[PDB]
Amino acid sequence: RYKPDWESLREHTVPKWFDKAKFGIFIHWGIYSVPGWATPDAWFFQNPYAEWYENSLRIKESPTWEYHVKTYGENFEYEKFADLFTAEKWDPQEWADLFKKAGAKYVIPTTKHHDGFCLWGTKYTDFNSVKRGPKRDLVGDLAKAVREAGLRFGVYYSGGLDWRFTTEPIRYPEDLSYIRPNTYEYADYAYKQVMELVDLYLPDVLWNDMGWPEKGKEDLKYLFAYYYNKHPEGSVNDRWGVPHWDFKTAEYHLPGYKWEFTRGIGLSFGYNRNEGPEHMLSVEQLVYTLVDVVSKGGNLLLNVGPKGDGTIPDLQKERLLGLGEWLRKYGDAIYGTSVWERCCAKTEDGTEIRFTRKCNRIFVIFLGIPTGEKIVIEDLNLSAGTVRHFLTGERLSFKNVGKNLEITVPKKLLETDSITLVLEAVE
Amino acid sequence: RYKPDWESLREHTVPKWFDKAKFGIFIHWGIYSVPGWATPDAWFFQNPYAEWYENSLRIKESPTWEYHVKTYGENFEYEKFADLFTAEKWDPQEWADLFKKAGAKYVIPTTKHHDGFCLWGTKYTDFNSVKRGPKRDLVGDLAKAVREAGLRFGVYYSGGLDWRFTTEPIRYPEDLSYIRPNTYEYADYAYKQVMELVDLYLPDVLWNDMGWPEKGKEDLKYLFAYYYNKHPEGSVNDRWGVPHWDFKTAEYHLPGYKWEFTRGIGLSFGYNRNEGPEHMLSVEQLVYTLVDVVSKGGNLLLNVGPKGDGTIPDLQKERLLGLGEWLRKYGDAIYGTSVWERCCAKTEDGTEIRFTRKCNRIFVIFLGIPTGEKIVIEDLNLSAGTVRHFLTGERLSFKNVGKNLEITVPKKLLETDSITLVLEAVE
Amino acid sequence: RYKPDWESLREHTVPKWFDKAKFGIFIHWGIYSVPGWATPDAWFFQNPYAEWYENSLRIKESPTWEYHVKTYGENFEYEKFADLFTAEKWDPQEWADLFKKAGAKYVIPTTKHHDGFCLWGTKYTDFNSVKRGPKRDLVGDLAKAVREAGLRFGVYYSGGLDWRFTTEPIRYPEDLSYIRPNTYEYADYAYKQVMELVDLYLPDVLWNDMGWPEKGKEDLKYLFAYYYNKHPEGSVNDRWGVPHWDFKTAELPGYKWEFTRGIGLSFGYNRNEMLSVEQLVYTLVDVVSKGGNLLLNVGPKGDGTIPDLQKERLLGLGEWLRKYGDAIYGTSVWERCCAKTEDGTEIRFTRKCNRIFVIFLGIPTGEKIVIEDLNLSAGTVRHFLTGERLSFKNVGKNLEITVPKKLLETDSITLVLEAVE
Amino acid sequence: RYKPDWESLREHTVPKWFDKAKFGIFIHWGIYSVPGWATPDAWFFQNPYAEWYENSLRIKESPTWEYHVKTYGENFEYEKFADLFTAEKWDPQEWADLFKKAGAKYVIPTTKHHDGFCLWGTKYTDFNSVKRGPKRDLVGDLAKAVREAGLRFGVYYSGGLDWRFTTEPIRYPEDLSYIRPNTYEYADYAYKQVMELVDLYLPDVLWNDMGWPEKGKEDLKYLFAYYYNKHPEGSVNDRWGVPHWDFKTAELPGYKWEFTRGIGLSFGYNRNEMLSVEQLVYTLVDVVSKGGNLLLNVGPKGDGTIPDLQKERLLGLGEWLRKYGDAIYGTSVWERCCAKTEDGTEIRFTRKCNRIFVIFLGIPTGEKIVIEDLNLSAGTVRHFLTGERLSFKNVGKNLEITVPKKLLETDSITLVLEAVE
Ligand SMILES: C[C@@H]1O[C@H](O)[C@@H](F)[C@H](O)[C@@H]1O
Ligand SMILES: C[C@@H]1O[C@H](O)[C@@H](F)[C@H](O)[C@@H]1O
Ligand SMILES: *[C@H]1O[C@@H](C)[C@@H](O)[C@@H](O)[C@@H]1F
Ligand SMILES: *[C@H]1O[C@@H](C)[C@@H](O)[C@@H](O)[C@@H]1F
Repeated sequence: RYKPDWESLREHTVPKWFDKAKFGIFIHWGIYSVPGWATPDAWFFQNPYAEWYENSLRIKESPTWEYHVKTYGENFEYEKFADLFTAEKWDPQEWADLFKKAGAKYVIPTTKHHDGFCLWGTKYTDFNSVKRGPKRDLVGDLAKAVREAGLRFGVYYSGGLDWRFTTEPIRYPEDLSYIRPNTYEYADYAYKQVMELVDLYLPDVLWNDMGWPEKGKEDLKYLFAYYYNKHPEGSVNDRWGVPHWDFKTAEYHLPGYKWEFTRGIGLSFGYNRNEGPEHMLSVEQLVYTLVDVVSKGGNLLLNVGPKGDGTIPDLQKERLLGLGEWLRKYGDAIYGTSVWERCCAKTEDGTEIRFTRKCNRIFVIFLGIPTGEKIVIEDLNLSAGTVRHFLTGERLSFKNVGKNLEITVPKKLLETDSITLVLEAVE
Repeated sequence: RYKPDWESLREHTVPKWFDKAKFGIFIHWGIYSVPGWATPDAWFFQNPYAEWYENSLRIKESPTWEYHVKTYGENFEYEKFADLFTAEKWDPQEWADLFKKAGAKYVIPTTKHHDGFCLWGTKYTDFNSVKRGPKRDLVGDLAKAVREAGLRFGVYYSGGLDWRFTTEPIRYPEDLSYIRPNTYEYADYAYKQVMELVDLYLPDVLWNDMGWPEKGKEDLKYLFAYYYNKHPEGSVNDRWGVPHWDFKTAEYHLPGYKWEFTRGIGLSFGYNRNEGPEHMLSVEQLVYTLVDVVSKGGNLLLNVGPKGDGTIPDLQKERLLGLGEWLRKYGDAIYGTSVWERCCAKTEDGTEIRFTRKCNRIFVIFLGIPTGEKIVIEDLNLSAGTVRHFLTGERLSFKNVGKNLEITVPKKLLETDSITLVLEAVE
Repeated sequence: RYKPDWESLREHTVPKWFDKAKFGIFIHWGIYSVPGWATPDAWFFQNPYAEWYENSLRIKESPTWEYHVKTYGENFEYEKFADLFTAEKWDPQEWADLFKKAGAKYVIPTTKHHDGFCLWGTKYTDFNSVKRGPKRDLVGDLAKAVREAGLRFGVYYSGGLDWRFTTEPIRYPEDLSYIRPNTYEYADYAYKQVMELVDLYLPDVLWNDMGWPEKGKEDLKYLFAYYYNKHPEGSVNDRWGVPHWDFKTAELPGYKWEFTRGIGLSFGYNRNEMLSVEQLVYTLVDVVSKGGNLLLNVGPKGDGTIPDLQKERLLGLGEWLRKYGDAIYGTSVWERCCAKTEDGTEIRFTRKCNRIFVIFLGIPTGEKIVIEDLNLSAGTVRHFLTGERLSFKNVGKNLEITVPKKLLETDSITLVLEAVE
Repeated sequence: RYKPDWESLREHTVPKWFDKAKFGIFIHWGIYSVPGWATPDAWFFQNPYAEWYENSLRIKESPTWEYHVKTYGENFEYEKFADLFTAEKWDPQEWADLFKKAGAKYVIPTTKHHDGFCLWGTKYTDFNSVKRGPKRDLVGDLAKAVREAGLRFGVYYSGGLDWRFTTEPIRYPEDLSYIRPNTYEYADYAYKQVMELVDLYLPDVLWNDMGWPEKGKEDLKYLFAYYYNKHPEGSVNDRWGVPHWDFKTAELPGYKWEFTRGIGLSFGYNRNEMLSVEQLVYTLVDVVSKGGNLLLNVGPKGDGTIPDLQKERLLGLGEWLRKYGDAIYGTSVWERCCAKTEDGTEIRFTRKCNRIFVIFLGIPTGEKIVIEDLNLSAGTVRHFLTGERLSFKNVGKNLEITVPKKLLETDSITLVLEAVE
């Protein structure tokens, strides 16, 4: 039983389901999705994250302001996007089904992003999807659908930033230090809202962003204790600005700790019209990224930015479904695995290789499919055992040659693989 | 003049009236009195304190939950008891008169217990007796009546616990560390409410329970300074979780400091139907307890748990009135006394003895009436003086025999006493 | 048992012996006693406290600097007075006995004053009376003598100020906010020294001066708990800078406190310098009537003798106390401290159970006495010394009492009456 | 690289070797070993821990005070035991080898226990084993021997308690809240000594006891970062009083922890005083099944020999561990620790990938075994030693297994089964 102090909360280790899940879907959706626009040390003047629309708009003359004055006019307050956000083509079951086939094991929507708009029927502000726009509990309906599809549900909350409590935009990164809600009122609000999400939706992940208000950091002792005692399988990210977390997050990419890399299929998290497939990962690069991350002990949290009407952009769909097809073939070498002696190796040709492990098995995942039958892996040796082609299970001849390892794979099997050659060695 | 720091507030010593009062009446009354039910390390699963009804009810399947689903049904929220709490047979003057005859010198009702329901017309919540239930300022009406009877009035406030601000029950004692209001809002609320009680009712005791919110502990510097500067005769208990108090409290029973033992006539504080006179102190044991406590420097705060309709249970009445009859006879040996060289002694027969002191006089109070004329007190010697039978004032022969003291008391006088033989020695 | 937190240490109320004591003796004695000299918002430039000699000397061209540069020389360091401090005629038994006769109930010597010189054989500095000067544990020998005479023994310690750790003089009051040892080393040193006084001598009073080093204030919850648990009748003044004290100090309250002053002005002996016996009595009575103890300072000489003038006044106090002590010892405050007669004579009150002692600061010259703005419901007023019942009457707002001249002439210094109620 | 803040130090998870080790040896050895005596809410008055000898001795008239005033004399100071502590028959290689044979994977000696005596050549006190007694770096020579035998080496340090800094004995538990060194000087000393252990010996475990001085707790974020950066496979217990630990200690959790106890009751050697080999095995298994390591204490004699009784039991453990070690080393917890047969025999579980080891605390006498309130979906259950497949069946809430008597008779102390799923 967890007590509200850091020493006791350290007893809560990362839950097993999270280490085994490997792949989760982030969803950045809100009233910013309605305009759904961003540009192609002044990152905040030329912000490619469309979720940040309100911030960009508050910086007058920026590319986001100039786009806004054309489309909606100068007297359109950012706040009015909430009435246009009717999510009328939204089918939460379709989303859930899409995420399942993508091969995702958990799903995490933005319940409240930096703009302060809440995607549930919170008692603590009318600025929410039940009283405005969709007239719908979006978070609850999505949780229901996610779990009907057999998946786990978590919640994102923008604890550290809420532009309902500020009027001034972030122009440079140092503006983050002081352009914050700052009040005791806000500290209470954020604590009350995350408590509300815990009690209403029992999420398996609490995914905070942008730190936590200084005045509320001691409250997290109590929130984490409460959450873990009610829901021990629950897990917490590392963006709270306090000594406790269950896993770490990265956005720019062997650790003995659990972590999670998150990016969008493109550059933005929120839907961005102005993006296009030249800034987007191919199915191939998405598979390589997932494989690299997993070989290094991480989970991939891949983001989807839906349109204001509740449809997921065609490109995004295609990439998720292609990722899912790869995972349907090669999932055994990803789900439920642990890191091996090292993440990485390479062939003589220059093909990168990644290792995962399930018990005695070490999966050898090639980021690419070699052209010839003679594959030579550098700096690697294997004791006596059996090496097999993963997809067909076909036995393979292998030998140790100096410090390298020569494996011989029939062309017939190579032509069978998709994106990655995968082998499998039982020592 | 008191300043808001601990060093200065230490100048406020326990007021004289409190050391001299000896006997006070606690009143545990609220919407929990309406169901008025509790059971005969899992103390919170089988809670015999009926005031804790809401907590017990929130623990589903507990004896309190199962009782509730029969009597009121499953869709009866705890909060609905507030509308049934009409206190329609309440006569505050009868209560006050009863407390006077019981021999009490101060009276302290629960103004707000753990359930958060307020027995006065507070401006800071509608969850109170003026807007709901009785449609009456219960605290003000009772203070008025208590003081018309010549008694002192104090207030109990549940500062540390308020289940209006939590939804989750306390299952084990460690749940107390984190299942608390926790907010800055709550710290303000509690400070504002006790300030309100001070200004409205000018209580001679501030009786806090369950500690004080961590975020509000520095406020108590200001509250105590304010209270003492406005009302210097005022006094404060030791349940605030800060370095200052006027007296200490005990619930499980020679100190150089002032303290106060509190218990119910039975086991529960709030009315409990399910109790009955086998868990209740007799008049005899109530007198012995009072005498023991007073000989050790304490006051007894004896609790009464009224029914929802505002009547005090017959048993409770009988015991108070019997206590009062004893105090009408033997009050001189209790009221206004100080502790002697030691609290205690015993006879050859095994009868416990207790000492109190008024100036040069040392009262010798026997917890029982010995059968024979020759009483022998162990380990006690008296210099030359006069020993008298207390009730009749009759002179008595006494002598020092070794380390013991032989006193000879006529049977005629012994038959005169009630419950306790009391003697009286002027050295 | 006490725990090292303030909420627990509050259970330690002022011990009853201290409440009842009423009168104690301070002793300001050290190497500053050797020169024993002070002057006849520039208080530190012209300091009349002889104990502050080192500070005054560090202020160039001050009256003390001038005296020192004539009598001892400019290159005579103050610390060398330690070699001249021999205490050749010191008899702690004489001291103990004089204090007993004066009516005192406790005795408190300076174990270490601001100059940092220690009057016991401490292990944390060589700048002490065992290694230097007298070659004697002055604190230990006085404690034994004081206790053998039946008096309580306490200790003064200059925790907040130690001029072995600072070079710069205090010139103005604000200088006290920063010219302090300031180091962690000093915080440990002070803690270790008071613990040593506790372990060695188990004093009945811990009398700190000038605050406690900021870095060491959290040590005090442990020190107090340790002290109280070894010695529950011990007591602590209020010059430590923390939530807990047993009595306040000053140089009707509900709380216990203590007024301190010298028989003259300087605490340490001053040759270049006094309350009459009358004035000492009036002061005692005044202080007691307001809930206080008087802590009266004697400043002995380097050779350990208390000057005749001081010896004589303590004895005069003691004779008054032999006569009227029942109106002083073991008393508590009445509903007020003070009153006045129609002819301007001050009155003070004390209480013992049912008796109320009425102590006139003077002996009125007339039989008919009118006390202003007082009534009594007691039913007898008596002359205290004989208990003889007197005729009195509440007349409007005043109280009229007839004391026969024969009874007035029996009193010494103070007319004392006594209402039995 | 780790930074000196708690949020960063949390990246240092419990090292995998410690998770897999399961069994370590504590060694309580010092000058208290010389007298080596303890008694047969007054726990400190009648202390059975021989290591606490100095504390017990400081309590006048206690059983230890009496023994000391007969055997050594009243004026024999405890610190003089340092001269009698010569460790003449000490062979760290013998120690290293016995521990290896016992199946232990790490070894942790007391470098400094509560008495403040240091078993290495520390530069911050002369009260150590190089300047006194053995004239030898005991910590350094044991570390070399332990590592040469292929075992991990850690260090115990009594940070929270050091009786060279306190005079007053612990008499009741609450005394631990204030009878502590308490000074800044001690905070530096402890920090400097643990840094010295890190610099000199790079231990694999830092095993603090009795908390860390309050004034030094902020030093620990720097010490841990420094330690981890020099030695990433290092580890830290949970008796420092700060947010960061690698494992908890005790004398199904998701976290790593460690149970510690002696082969007998006293940690330090006690002449005036034991688990059978069976009991040690059951304890190991019990602890491991709940996610723990067992840290088993030996208390050697002043001459450096471990008594026969202790040598024999460690070896008995080691033989059991040679047989059944695959069910212990490198395992993780299953979905629960424990179960019981219908006839009252306790069961414990461990896990290695797909295999689930079923370890009976006893050898059941019958072929037909019924485990209460358990089912398995695994599809084969085997006798562990041979891997022989057994007949089993889920029957309602229970699990029925037939073990042929021939297979029961092959096991030593524990019947072990094994579900491959
Ligand atoms: C009693 C008196 O206290 C003051 O604070 C000191 F400055 C002075 O020297 C003397 O010790
Ligand atoms: C391992 C054990 O730990 C306790 O905390 C100590 F008090 C004891 O002496 C021994 O060292
Ligand atoms: C914090 O981090 C990520 C997850 C995005 O939500 C970004 O917009 C926010 F600033
Ligand atoms: C605190 O203490 C006593 C006075 C009762 O009110 C109890 O119910 C509460 F928990």
